[PDB]
Amino acid sequence: MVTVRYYATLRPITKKKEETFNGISKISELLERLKVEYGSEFTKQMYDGNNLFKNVIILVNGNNITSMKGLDTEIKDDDKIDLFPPVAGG
Repeated sequence: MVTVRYYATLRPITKKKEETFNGISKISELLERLKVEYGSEFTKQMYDGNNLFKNVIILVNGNNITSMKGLDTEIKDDDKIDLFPPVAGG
């Protein structure tokens, strides 16, 4: 299972609604699913051009997936993803 959080920045992008998903144990499907779930606006808002636009900082399982494998990063029911807004705000 995978859990994702959203702040006031992603509020209007996620309809202030958070939920968990089960089935796959990888970020590949997580990002691919969440990307379409909300749309490109979300992926771009939290990643415009393969990089943070404003300053969106999101960690995975308490460790940036970039450390080892991006979307190839494995995740378990225990793993948890948290999204953090930009130091500025939009």
